[PDB]
Amino acid sequence: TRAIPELTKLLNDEDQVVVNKAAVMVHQLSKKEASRHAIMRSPQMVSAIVRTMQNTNDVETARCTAGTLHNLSHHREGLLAIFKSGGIPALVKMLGSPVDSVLFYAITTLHNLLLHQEGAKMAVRLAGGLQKMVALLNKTNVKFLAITTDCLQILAYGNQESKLIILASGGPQALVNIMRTYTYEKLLWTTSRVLKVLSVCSSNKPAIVEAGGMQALGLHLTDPSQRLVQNCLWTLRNLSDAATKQEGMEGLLGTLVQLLGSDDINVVTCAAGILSNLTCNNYKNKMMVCQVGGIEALVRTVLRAGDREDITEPAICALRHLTSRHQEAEMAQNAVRLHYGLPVVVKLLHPPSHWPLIKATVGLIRNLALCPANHAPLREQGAIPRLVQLLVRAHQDTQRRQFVEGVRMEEIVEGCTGALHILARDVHNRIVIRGLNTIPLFVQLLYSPIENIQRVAAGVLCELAQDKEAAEAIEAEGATAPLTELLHSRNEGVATYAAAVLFRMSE
Amino acid sequence: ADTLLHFATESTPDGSSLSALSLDEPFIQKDVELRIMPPV
Repeated sequence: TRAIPELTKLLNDEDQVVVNKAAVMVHQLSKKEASRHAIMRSPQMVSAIVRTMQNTNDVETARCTAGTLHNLSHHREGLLAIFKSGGIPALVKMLGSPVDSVLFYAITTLHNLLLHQEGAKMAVRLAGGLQKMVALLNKTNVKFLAITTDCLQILAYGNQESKLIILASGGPQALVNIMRTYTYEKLLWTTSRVLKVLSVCSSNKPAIVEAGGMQALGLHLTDPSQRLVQNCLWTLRNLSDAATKQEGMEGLLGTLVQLLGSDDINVVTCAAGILSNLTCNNYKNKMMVCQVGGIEALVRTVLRAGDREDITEPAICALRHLTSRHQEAEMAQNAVRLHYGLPVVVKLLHPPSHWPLIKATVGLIRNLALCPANHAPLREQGAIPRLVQLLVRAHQDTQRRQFVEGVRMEEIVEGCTGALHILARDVHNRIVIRGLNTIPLFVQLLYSPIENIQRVAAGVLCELAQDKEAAEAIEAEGATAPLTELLHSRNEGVATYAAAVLFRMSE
Repeated sequence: ADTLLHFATESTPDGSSLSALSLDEPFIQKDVELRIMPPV
């Protein structure tokens, strides 16, 4: 009723000299508690502060006004006043200020609003705050960058449109540069959090990966800050499925294999997940992983994981990738046995294991079975019976009809038959397989419409048919009719195996 | 062929706050409620 009303009138004065002088006193009063609260309680005052800030051409006035809002932003009533008085649009404009002071007041004020004022997120987005904040990432004050990147994290979290705007603005590039450039923990952390939120968007992934984000994030994997390390891993894992074709992952792969020995569950989980994706169809990555003891490191991880399928599934998939299609694939198949992985691998075929893990494990065993030295061990561990069980159970759900556990029982069918197909290259294994009354099922599978099933069914039958007894049993099971038809399949494998079974049955 | 595992973890386990900017202003304590209540 004394200073406030008067200063308010002065702020709205037509003469700038009077305005500027008022801005200084107002700012001064905002530094004292009693008068700060008085200012935030005057709608007309706050409104005059905001208008003056976004209209004045006096750097000193712009500093005192922004400084005033900054001081008011420490209280709920201040934050509310700023919000209701068109504060957001004004503050966003100030982010274009060439003055550091003004810029710092503005970003701090906006940050406080985004953190504690409901409705601020939308307002900032609406005012085009995302674009300016991203444009400010080329500044060099690390504390400033930390607050700015934190604003982006708040605005992008769970909001797809904000994520795309950050992308269109050149966000990925700028954020990766931060990771590759500074050492200030708080900035690296907040920045890794923005990249994490952006890595969830399938459209942001390419931009981040091409900018060298995998390497930039890889750089901090051994930092003392656990929150920094973990956020980099979450991000790297989200990106991994989009970086399977990237060159130069050798350094990262070494670190990742080392991280598999971490005591931190979240670290190991991400290390395994990233490794599985990076070893997907990339012979170079597979070789590098084998080179640094990846096989042993993964076997140890699986054993340590126990029933934690978040770890075993990606670790088992990695091992599956590593035991196939590359120079060291066979040595890898052999090494799994040497590092005592066969027992646990077979164990994973049983409960509490869920289908996703079951499918990956069957795949790995199919690969391991390619190494003759694993035949006896796998048999000794009870692989065959269980593989048959999964096949029977899976085959039934197929005919009695889709995704179960997120897995199609048709995949289990050819996966198990495919595994039994290879294990059947061993005499003793053939005795066990036939001893389980499987032939009738295999012959049945020849009628499947899925060529892959046909092929693996014809395959096991062919291996089995090398023994006279089994051959006559197959023949006696009525395999001749279906095989004669598959003999004419345009599928090389189907026709070849089919002819082979027929030939064997007539020796 | 090898298969990809599609990860998209955005919300991360919650588990020193950001250091204030260097400005010529008196330190001001933020409303108690703004420090005991999570972000909006």
